[PDB]
Amino acid sequence: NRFTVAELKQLVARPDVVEMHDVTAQDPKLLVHLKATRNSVPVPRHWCFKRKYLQGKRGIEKPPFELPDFIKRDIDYQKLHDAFFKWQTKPKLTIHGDLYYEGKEFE
Amino acid sequence: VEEDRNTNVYVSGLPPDITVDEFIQLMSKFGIIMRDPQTEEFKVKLYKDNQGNLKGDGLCCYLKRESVELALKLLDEDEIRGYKLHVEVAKFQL
Amino acid sequence: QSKYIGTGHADTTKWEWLVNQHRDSYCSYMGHFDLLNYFAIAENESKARVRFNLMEKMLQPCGPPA
Amino acid sequence: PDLIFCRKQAGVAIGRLCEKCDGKCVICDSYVRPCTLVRICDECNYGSYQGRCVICGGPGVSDAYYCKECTIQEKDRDGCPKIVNLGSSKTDL
Amino acid sequence: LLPRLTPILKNRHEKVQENCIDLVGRIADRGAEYVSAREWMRICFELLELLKAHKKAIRRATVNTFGYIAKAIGPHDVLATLLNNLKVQERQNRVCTTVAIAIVAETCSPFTVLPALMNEYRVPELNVQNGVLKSLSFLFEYIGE
RNA sequence: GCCGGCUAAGAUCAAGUGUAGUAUCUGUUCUUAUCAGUUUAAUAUCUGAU
Ligand SMILES: [Zn+2]
Ligand SMILES: [Zn+2]
Repeated sequence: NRFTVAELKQLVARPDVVEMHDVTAQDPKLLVHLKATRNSVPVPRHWCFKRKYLQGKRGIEKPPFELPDFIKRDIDYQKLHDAFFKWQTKPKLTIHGDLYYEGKEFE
Repeated sequence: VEEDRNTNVYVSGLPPDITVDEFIQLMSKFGIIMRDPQTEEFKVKLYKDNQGNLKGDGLCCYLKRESVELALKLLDEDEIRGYKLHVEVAKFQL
Repeated sequence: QSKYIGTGHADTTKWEWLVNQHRDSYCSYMGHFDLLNYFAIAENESKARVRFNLMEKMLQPCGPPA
Repeated sequence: PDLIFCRKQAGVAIGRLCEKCDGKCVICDSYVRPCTLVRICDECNYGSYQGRCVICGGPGVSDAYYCKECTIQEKDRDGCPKIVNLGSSKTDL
Repeated sequence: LLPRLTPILKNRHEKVQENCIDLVGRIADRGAEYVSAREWMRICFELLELLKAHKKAIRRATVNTFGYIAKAIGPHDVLATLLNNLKVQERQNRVCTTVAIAIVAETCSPFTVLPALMNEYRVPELNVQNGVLKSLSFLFEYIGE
C-alpha cells in the first residue's frame, strides 16, 4: 500500500541519502524532500537501536575528564588570570552537526 | 599497617555536662551519620558512661576521610558552652 | 481556540503543515514593513493592493482541496 | 509532579506570594534574579481570591515575579500564571 | 564583638537572625579583617544552613554577608571548605552549600572556583561528579553575564 | 568484559519492600514450530486455525 524501496528511491532526485526504514512512513516523498536539506543534521544513530547507546560498550576504559592546560598550565594573583584568561587554548571540537553516536569517540 | 586515611576523630576538652545530642549535632557539622549498627559512638566514661560523666575524651566517626580531615583542620579548639576543645586523629587514646 | 494553533502533531499531514506555514508566513508579510515594502516594489502595486491580495490568499492557499 | 496553571487573559492584577513561596518565580520556580512582576486573570482576584499567593495559594506577603531565565524565554507572556490544576482547583482543601 | 555576636546568629528568631546576618556582614565591610580565619570559617559553616530559610529576607542577608566573608577570608580556603562540605550534609540541605560555591563565583573572579572545581571532577565517584555538575548548574545560572 | 564464542545483549508473569514521585529484590517461562488478521518504521505483541 506504499511505494517500494526502489520506486520511492528512483522517483526522488537525491537517493544518495535514502534510508530503507524511511520508505515505510506516511509520506515518503515529503521525508525524502526534507532530508535533502542544504546543510541540516539528520536523526541520531539511536533511532532503532535498543541498547540506548550505553549498555553495549558499558565497559568504558579511559580517564573521566583530563584537566585542560588552558587553565592549569591566595591561589594566584599574577599567574591565575595570566594562565587561564591569558595562556588559554581554544577547544577544537566538531563544528555544526556531528551528532553523538553510540561510541562516537573510539571510532 | 594503615597510617593515613583515618576515620576516627578524638575530641578532647569537653565539659562533663555535655550530652549525646550535642555531640551528634557537632559531628553533623562535618559529616552525615555513622549509625551503622544502631547509631554512632560517644564518649567512654568510667562506668561505661553510666556513673561518671565523661573521661575528657570523645570519639567521632565519619563516612569519608576528607570530611574528618576538614573537621580536624577547621573545628580545632572549637568553643562549646563549657570550654574550648581540641581535635586529634589518634592521640594514643582508643 | 488558542491552545496550540499554528502547528500540528505526530501525524500532521504535509499539506496541513504547509497550510499553516503559508498562513503564518503572510502575517509576517501584512505586518512586517521591509517584507511588505519589498513586495510592493516587485509586483509594482500599492500597500493596500498587496495587503488585500495577501489577505484574500489566506482563505486556502498552497493549493486547497476545498 | 507536573503543576498546571490557569493561563487565562492576563488582566491588570499584580501577583503575590506567601512568606515561604515569595522568592521563586510562579513558573520558573527559581530564586535567581527576578526580572519582571507576575500577574493574574479576572478569576484570580475576586472576593476571597483577593491577595493570595500564586504558589502557596494562601496569604500574600509580596509581589509575584518571574525568573530572569523565565522572562527572557518569553514565558511570562502566557496566560494567568496562577498555579491551579485538577487537584489545586477552586474546590480544594 | 565578633565572638559576642557569633552565638547570636545561632538563634532561631526571625528578626534577630535577620539583623545579626547584616551585622556580621557589615562587620567585614570597611576593614573586614578583624577576625581569625577559623572564626570566619565557622561563621560561614553556620550560616550555610540558613541560605534557604522560609523568610526571603534572611536568604538575601545570608548571600549579602557571605560575599564579603569569602572576599575577606580567601578564595582557596572557602572553595576547599565548600568542596569538603559537599559530601556531608546529605541532600535535604546540601544544594544550599552549592549555592554558597556560586556565591564565591559571585564574590570572586571566575577563575577562583573554576580551576579548583575542575579538579573535583577527576575523582571517579558517581555522586561526586554528580554534585560537581549540580553545583556548576547553579554557578552558570547565577554567574550572570 | 576475555581470547566468532563461551546464553550477564532483550521482552514478559506472580509475590515482597518502599516513596510525594522514580523505583529495588526473589522465583519463572521465553515461542526452539507454521499459516490468516491487528499492529509495529521493521520486529514484537495479541487475536484464530492447523
Ligand atoms: Zn506560597
Ligand atoms: Zn489565573
